[PDB]
Amino acid sequence: QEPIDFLKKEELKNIDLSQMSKKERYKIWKRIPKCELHCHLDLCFSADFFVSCIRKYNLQPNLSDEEVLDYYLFAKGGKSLGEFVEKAIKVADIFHDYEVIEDLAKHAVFNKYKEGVVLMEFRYSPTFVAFKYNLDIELIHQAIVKGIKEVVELLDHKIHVALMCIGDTGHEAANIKASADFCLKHKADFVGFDHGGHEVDLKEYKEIFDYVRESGVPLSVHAGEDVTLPNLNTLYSAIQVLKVERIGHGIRVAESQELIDMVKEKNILLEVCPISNVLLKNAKSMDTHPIRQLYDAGVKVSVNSDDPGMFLTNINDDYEELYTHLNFTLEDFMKMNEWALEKSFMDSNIKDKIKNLYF
Ligand SMILES: Nc1ncnc2c1ncn2[C@@H]1O[C@H](CO)[C@@H](O)[C@H]1O
Ligand SMILES: [Zn+2]
Repeated sequence: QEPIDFLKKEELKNIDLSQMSKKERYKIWKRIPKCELHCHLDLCFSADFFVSCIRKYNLQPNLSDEEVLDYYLFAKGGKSLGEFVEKAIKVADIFHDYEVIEDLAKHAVFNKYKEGVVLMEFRYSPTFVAFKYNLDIELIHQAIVKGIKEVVELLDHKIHVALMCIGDTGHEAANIKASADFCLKHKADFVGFDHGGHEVDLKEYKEIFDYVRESGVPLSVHAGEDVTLPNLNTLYSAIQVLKVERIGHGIRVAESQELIDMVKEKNILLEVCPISNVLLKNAKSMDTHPIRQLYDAGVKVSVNSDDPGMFLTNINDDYEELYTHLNFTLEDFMKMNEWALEKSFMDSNIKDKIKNLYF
């Protein structure tokens, strides 16, 4: 046996969530064999870990542990994606050296393991991690790969982890072209390529994304997250120009039957991040989160945590919210995780083993 007794498809009918306190429900969420496709490793940490970093480097001697969390993080949410991006820039204060980066990676993987994630695609932005202390992206990558390797080996590969590379917009020393070149340079370690930060229309980078994609690195980019944008151009470009296989967030797809039909026809999966959307005001409330409409419309959607460090949440919190506010069932969760497995960029030999073990 292992610590978590993962739920099997045959067992789901016997579980009566309606009986259960929140504590008891969380024991069930943990036992869902989760496949998570959208989590930013560089903003994936616990409160305790983050504060430990701030103390280690004596960055906030005049602030308390809780004042540190308020000053740096986004647990209470904010007005917009724009505000989130600015706050995340502050968090880079912790990217002091390669030891802390390795440790962040190790703890990020271990906590996902503890939470009952069996398949984990982590993504990170080399340029985002590098800018604050002018670090070497080669050594950042080395540290992250080492940290992940050491934990998955300790865990006897009971969690499978793959990495994606993010070229992003909205911090100093951001560079999409350089991020693409870096991704391809480290194609052996990266299973996919992303764009995050400010939501921009990525049509203007068509050439860079074509090159990455045609090199055999599939694309999943952030699009259809930011409700403040005056149209859905970013989604049309992601789908029609970038030819992405998945979309980060993509919740604004719900606002257009054309896009709904398009994503369905192209077998594109939307990597939905419920709590993120509510905290950034890209959904009015969890009660009105577009995932329900999208799921009912037949669109492939999966559940994701986005930035556990920024929101001081974990993946089981997103499951809790979907159950409580939108009446998602265990059967729904199982189906979505199997879609995530199918659409994962991980090696098919690995995915086949995970499918046979849990699904
Ligand atoms: N939900 C999100 N939407 C857009 N950008 C994000 C999101 N989460 C993290 N990022 C960005 O990803 C990078 C860190 O992985 C930073 O550019 C950060 O702003
Ligand atoms: Zn994201």
